[PDB]
Amino acid sequence: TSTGNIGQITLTIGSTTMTFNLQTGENKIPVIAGTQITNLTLTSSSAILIYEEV
Amino acid sequence: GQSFPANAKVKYYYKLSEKQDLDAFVNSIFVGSYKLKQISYLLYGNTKIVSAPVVPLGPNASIIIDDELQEGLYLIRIKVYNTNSFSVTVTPFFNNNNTMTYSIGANSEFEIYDIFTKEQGNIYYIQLPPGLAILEFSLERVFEKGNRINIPKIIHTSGNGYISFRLRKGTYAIKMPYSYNNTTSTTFTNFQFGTISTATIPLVISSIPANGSGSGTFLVYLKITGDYEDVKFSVTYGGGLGVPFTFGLEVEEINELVENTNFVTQSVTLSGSQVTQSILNVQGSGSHLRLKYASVSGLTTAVTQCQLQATNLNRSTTYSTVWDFIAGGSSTPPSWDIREINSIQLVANGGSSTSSVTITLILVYEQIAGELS
Repeated sequence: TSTGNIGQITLTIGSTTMTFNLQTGENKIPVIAGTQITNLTLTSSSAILIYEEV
Repeated sequence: GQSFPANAKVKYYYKLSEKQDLDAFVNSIFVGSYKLKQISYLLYGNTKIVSAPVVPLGPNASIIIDDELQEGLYLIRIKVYNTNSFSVTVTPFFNNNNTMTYSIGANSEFEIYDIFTKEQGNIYYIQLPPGLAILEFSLERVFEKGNRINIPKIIHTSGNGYISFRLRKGTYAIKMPYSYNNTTSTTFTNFQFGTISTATIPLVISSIPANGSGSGTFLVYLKITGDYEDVKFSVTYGGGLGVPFTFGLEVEEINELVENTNFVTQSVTLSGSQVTQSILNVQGSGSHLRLKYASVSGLTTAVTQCQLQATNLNRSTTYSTVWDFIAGGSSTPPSWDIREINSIQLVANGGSSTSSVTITLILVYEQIAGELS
């Protein structure tokens, strides 16, 4: 019901870990096959939709 | 000892609850990791809720800015919130400080004030302890749109510390409200808290009673003619002493203050040898003089020397003569006006010691706010 910074996501592939800032709306991150979504933490209850454009 | 990515352009304002700002912040000036949390705090009864970065358990996070910002004197403001249930300290940069501190209460919002002069590759640096939530970081130039530095009474010293900054031409008031607590049973009498300099002005309290506490305000002025623009404040007392002070800082441009103007009188009696008699000396006070009129009565042919001399003591200690009552007459003419001066003396000679002549000087002068450089 708000806008702005809402949390974080962590991704891992192989021997790399990456942490990203999340805002309301779209967040778009290039990824390679096999990447794992290991954590997400939001600051307020939200609807969460995760998909991949291939 | 850690490593950080710094590719992004630095911004002059960040609201770290906004993704973009935070992404930039943490790819340019932030050192360490963060956890995003929901932070809330009270404003007039209402509870503000944001998501902002939080420094985690571990080593302290730092903000470091070596980027090529526009040159100038910056007031920094970083809004924080202490999520810990214990209080936490921070040590502001102030250009040269590494011992004075702020104290941030448990469970509370706090504004950290900091001063950064961007010249000669200076690099801003501050550490932030675990459990502090960073909400906003602001860099603004002061002395811009008639703004001033105005930090409230929150800075903690226990005897050492420095703050530096750059002032362009002008006359400035430096106002430092303070509180102290003397834990010691010594009772101090011409207590030098510290100095302001470029020229040096001591900040002195008349009396600090044993086992006492009190409050006051130093108020001092600097005339920055422009060739020496960097001012250094130093807390100089003790360290071991056991008199913790807490103070604020306010630096602001003023238009000129005639503090007073006075008619003053001085007799000198001559008995055969040279006397040099100090009239007023105002060096180190935060002011300077302007002489408007001078006269001497009681001159006779028995007086061989009678010269008023003046200098800016912060530029030369050798005075030069500013009127000669023998060579020129017993009183100054209408265009006589002596400016930029700190100290005045009469040097005279004559009489005998079988006959002493006594002359008397009168002098109108103004005392004007600002130490001369």
